[PDB]
Amino acid sequence: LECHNQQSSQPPTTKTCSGETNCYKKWWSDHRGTIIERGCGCPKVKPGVNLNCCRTDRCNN
Repeated sequence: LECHNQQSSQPPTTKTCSGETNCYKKWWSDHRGTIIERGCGCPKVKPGVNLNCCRTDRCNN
């Protein structure tokens, strides 16, 4: 299973999930801009931050 590892508006990327079978996508706003952090797995984010987990390849794009 592949999950996007691209940050912010940066170039769309992907990475192989090891031991994981879900893709997560984190994104939030800041005084500097909207930060976006994606990767393999389904980690936990703090209050205010957005997170989306799915069981689809490059679903966390």
